[PDB]
Amino acid sequence: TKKRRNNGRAKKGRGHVQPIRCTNCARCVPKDKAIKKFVIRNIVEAAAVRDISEASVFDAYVLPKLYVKLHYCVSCAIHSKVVRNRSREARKDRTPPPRFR
Amino acid sequence: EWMPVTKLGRLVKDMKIKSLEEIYLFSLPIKESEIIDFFLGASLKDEVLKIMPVQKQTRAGQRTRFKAFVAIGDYNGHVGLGVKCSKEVATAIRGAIILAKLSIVPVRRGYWGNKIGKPHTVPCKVTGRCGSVLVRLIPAPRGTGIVSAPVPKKLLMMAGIDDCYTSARGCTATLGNFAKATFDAISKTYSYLTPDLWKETVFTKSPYQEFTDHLVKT
Amino acid sequence: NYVPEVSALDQEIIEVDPDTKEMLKLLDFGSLSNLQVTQPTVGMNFKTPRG
Amino acid sequence: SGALDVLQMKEEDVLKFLAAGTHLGGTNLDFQMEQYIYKRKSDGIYIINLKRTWEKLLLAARAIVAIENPADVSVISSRNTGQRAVLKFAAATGATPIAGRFTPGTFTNQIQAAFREPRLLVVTDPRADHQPLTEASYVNLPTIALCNTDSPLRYVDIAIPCNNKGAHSVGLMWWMLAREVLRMRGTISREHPWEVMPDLYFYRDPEEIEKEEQAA
Amino acid sequence: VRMNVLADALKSINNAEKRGKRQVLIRPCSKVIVRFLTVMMKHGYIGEFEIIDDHRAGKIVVNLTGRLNKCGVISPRFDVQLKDLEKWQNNLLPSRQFGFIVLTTSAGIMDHEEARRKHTGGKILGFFF
Amino acid sequence: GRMHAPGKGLSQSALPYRRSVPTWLKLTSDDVKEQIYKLAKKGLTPSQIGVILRDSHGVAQVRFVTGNKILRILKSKGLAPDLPEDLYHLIKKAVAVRKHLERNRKDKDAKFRLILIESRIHRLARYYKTKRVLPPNWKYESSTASALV
Amino acid sequence: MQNDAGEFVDLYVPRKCSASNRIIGAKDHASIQMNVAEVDKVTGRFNGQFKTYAICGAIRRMGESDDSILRLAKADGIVSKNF
RNA sequence: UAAAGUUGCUGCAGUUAAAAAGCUCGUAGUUGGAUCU
RNA sequence: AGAUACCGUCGUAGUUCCGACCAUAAACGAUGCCGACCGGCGAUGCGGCGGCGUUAUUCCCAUGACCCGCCGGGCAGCUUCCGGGAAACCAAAGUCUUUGGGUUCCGGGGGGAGUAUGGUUGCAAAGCUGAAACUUAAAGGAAUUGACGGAAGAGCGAUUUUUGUACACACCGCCCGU
Ligand SMILES: [Mg+2]
Ligand SMILES: [Mg+2]
Ligand SMILES: [Mg+2]
Ligand SMILES: [Mg+2]
Ligand SMILES: [Mg+2]
Ligand SMILES: [Mg+2]
Ligand SMILES: [Mg+2]
Ligand SMILES: [Mg+2]
Ligand SMILES: [Mg+2]
Ligand SMILES: [Mg+2]
Ligand SMILES: [Mg+2]
Ligand SMILES: [Mg+2]
Ligand SMILES: [Mg+2]
Ligand SMILES: [Mg+2]
Ligand SMILES: [Mg+2]
Ligand SMILES: [Mg+2]
Ligand SMILES: [Mg+2]
Ligand SMILES: [Mg+2]
Ligand SMILES: [Mg+2]
Ligand SMILES: [Mg+2]
Ligand SMILES: [Mg+2]
Ligand SMILES: [Mg+2]
Ligand SMILES: [Mg+2]
Ligand SMILES: [Mg+2]
Ligand SMILES: [Mg+2]
Ligand SMILES: [Mg+2]
Ligand SMILES: [Mg+2]
Ligand SMILES: [Mg+2]
Ligand SMILES: [Mg+2]
Ligand SMILES: [Zn+2]
Repeated sequence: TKKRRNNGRAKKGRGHVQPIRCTNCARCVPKDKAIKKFVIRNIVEAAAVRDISEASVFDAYVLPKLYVKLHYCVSCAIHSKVVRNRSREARKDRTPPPRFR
Repeated sequence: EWMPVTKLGRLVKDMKIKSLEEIYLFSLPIKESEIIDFFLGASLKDEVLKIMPVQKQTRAGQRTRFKAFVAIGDYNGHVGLGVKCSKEVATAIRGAIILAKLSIVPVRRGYWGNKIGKPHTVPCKVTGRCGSVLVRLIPAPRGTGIVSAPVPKKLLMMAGIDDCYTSARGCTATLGNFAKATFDAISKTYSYLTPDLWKETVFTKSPYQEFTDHLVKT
Repeated sequence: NYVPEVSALDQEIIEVDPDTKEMLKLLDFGSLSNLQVTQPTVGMNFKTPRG
Repeated sequence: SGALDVLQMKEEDVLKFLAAGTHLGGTNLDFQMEQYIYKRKSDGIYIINLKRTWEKLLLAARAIVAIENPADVSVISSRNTGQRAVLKFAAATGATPIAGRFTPGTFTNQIQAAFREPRLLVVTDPRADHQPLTEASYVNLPTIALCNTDSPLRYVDIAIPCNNKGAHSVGLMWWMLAREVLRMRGTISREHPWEVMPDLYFYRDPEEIEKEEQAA
Repeated sequence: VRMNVLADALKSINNAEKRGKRQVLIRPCSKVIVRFLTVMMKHGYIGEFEIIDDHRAGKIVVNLTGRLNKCGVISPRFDVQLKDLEKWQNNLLPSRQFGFIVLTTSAGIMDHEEARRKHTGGKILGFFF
Repeated sequence: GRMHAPGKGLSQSALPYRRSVPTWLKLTSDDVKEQIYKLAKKGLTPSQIGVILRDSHGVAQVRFVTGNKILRILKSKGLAPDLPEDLYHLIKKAVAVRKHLERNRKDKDAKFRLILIESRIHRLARYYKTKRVLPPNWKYESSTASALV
Repeated sequence: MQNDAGEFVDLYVPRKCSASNRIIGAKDHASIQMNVAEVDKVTGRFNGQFKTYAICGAIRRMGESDDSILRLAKADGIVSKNF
């Protein structure tokens, strides 16, 4: 019984895809199958923003951002709840979740 | 006492439709069981083919229901089949009889060789499918009889076929699928375009269109 | 059953595109005086930007 | 119109169509709605041939008139834009209107209160009145639809290529269909314009109702 | 590669007949195909057809009447004696009241009944009913 | 599809229905034949001759004008190569691949392509032996191939 | 249809689709029998005569009943030739 | 022996029930486009 | 409890390159290749063709970047009562009792067993070909309702919070090897 038409990966018209290492557990997982996440955040948190803006020597100094690319295997993605199981009909929907308010 | 709830029933009760072939010509669905009783009447005989217990697993235990298979026919060109599931056997049998006489189709009968007298066999080879079951009917010479399994033979006799050869493939131990496949094969006899049906069709007034003024009154 | 005094369809001038005028002409209706031909939009950009 | 001069389209009808925008379609085209289209202009809008629209409307009127009992025709609208037009058409012609929701099993479940056995069905939109269309296939019911450039034609027998998005266009189409049916019946005449104007069939849009309420 | 032309033509005709089409285009043409279509048309199964003549192998446009249930080819072309014809009739035809087997004999391309009348055998090409 | 590739392309030429020489063409059959002879003496294969005639002199099809094909005209005149041009090109390509491969021992793809090319050469040589264009002792050998072309 | 004596032996003669010539069976509930009215060429009113078409459910499911009805009406002269 | 369309030429199967060679080339074998009254 | 495991510290062959062997993978789309026909829709990669209009090459064509289409091969996607199928699903897994386009390999209830033996290849490990005696009434596929979890009108038919199941005497289950 096939669960998915694409076999859970994004490989089409090619034979081999080089593996990467899970950020959490360092497992080898093919790059097309891995769960990718691009994280752009602030170096300083919300309270730290107000605590730092007063102690800075510059005027309206913009705090730098952190850019990180994260790769997860299926087990770590499910365990960390960045990915959840869906219904048989809801599996097909591949629209990203509505994070934009 | 019968009080029809549809236009067709009101027309039939008021003696506006002469035969069931008038209904069959326009492919009008039949929703009232009393129409078939009105037309075919006493010539209909039915037989229970199988009583099948089915079970649904629940928290307290299995829940059992009984499914009845009933075949009906007048042995003179019409045949029907019905399946009904209920808590009691008698209720399931009554429902199956009603559902079987609701879905009654006419049967076309032909000749094997020289066309002398009344038709006795199927017009040509006809195949019916249900699940994995495939049933094939082949014309047979006069006096041959029905060469088939016990289950198809009852339906073929009720349809009015005298002679026929039969082939079957698939899991025929499934009595419901075995009966439905041969019922489908029988039903396909009037839907086959033979060269003697090539004439252009002359249309006629529909019973709804013909008796609209009488329907407005009632 | 509210009815206005005048029809909203009644217009002294109705604007049409040249293609609509040609379609009317093919049906021998190019003599209408209420028609006014408007310049079509120069740029053909009617699709949502894929992304 | 079998090329008869009496049944030809007049200038006033063309002006009404142009004002209502019935000749304007969508950006998408159905592959079975392509014989009624004329040409795709810039901005992707498809233009509808009004002569074929008139021919289809006349064919639909001929189909409707052929039914003896006028009450055997059912006219159904689900969107709010067509409800008033359908009610006015039923009042002027004698058909049976279904405005708002269509209850499943109306044509099939014979023990329901609203069970009906119409001989003809007219709908405002195949994509919005799909439920009445589907139940027609169960009881041998012919169907007439007011289709658009992108509209499925399954179970649709007579398709009238109009614009069914705007309220003005829908009201005008229903008004013209009623007028043609009445003129073919031999009730009103073709020598003088009809007494009722096509604005009675338009959608009220309660914003317009509030605006007119405070006019005086 | 394409190794049988009559097979492709008959398969195309059958597929177009199932879909309710009014006309079929079959290419390439062949005089065997023309003879087969003539045999079919004499009995009223297809109707008139027109041969489009390009300078390479031709094409045919065939009108359809809706009377064709099945047209098929037999491969390989088996030799049929006049005493073995009834077995092929039983195997391939739906009834004894209609249907035809098409044979190529030394007299020409004909149906099985015409081959019985002329008392000759041949090779089976196909059937239609 | 291709004999030795999975590709299934459809690109080719489509000759017009009419076989009559166009009115504007002023050339006669003899002038076309003289042009063909001069081009052959210059050292051009029939394919190149046809390309040149099509591009420059407005000769769409020599067989339509002169009634004969380029190779048959050359054979009648006697200016025809000993072995056919397509086989010559196949052998030349095989020689080029074999010369490359001797300096690059680890190029397995070159070995695969050389096998394919030599298979095509064997097919064409057998066909030409069947038609007696080649003597029934002609053999393609890798050592002899350089001298052959 | 009939025996050697010529007597017709059938329950009924089914009607065929006007579009595809297929037989419309007794349980084909998606089939339609539609009438199109005829008008007088002088006045344009309802003559009282009509033309009957029958379409099977297979064509209707294909979405081809619109074109078939249009062509049938054109052939009978109901629809203008310059449609 | 039939039942066995469970040896299938008529007439079986090969995604998940038993099953298509890891891939390509290639001799023998099998098969082979129109056209001549 | 016990760890000869999972966890952590080191660490030998190996992991890297050259030359000779080995020919095995869930080497998978678990789906042989060639050819024909049979529904729509929107994208995408390569080549070509046509066409308003924005940009760069200071001007001009012309060539690049966009925009709107058409054709031909290619990797795929959505939809459909085309038709199939036990179903899951498949525009091929369709055009099959209305059974024949060409051709190659290959299966015949579950174990014994890919084991013994013979042959052959290899330095070895092993690769290819490949049984029988005997034993057994089922093993197995798809889907449904329950029970568990150290998880969050429509269907042939049973039948009509999500999810997994080899459980159904229903985890107090079933089951593997000494
Ligand atoms: Mg791999
Ligand atoms: Mg993934
Ligand atoms: Mg059994
Ligand atoms: Mg090859
Ligand atoms: Mg090329
Ligand atoms: Mg035996
Ligand atoms: Mg047998
Ligand atoms: Mg057989
Ligand atoms: Mg088997
Ligand atoms: Mg397997
Ligand atoms: Mg493979
Ligand atoms: Mg060979
Ligand atoms: Mg030949
Ligand atoms: Mg360790
Ligand atoms: Mg370490
Ligand atoms: Mg292996
Ligand atoms: Mg894989
Ligand atoms: Mg495999
Ligand atoms: Mg493309
Ligand atoms: Mg590319
Ligand atoms: Mg391009
Ligand atoms: Mg077969
Ligand atoms: Mg075994
Ligand atoms: Mg055993
Ligand atoms: Mg029920
Ligand atoms: Mg049911
Ligand atoms: Mg699991
Ligand atoms: Mg699983
Ligand atoms: Mg379960
Ligand atoms: Zn991980």
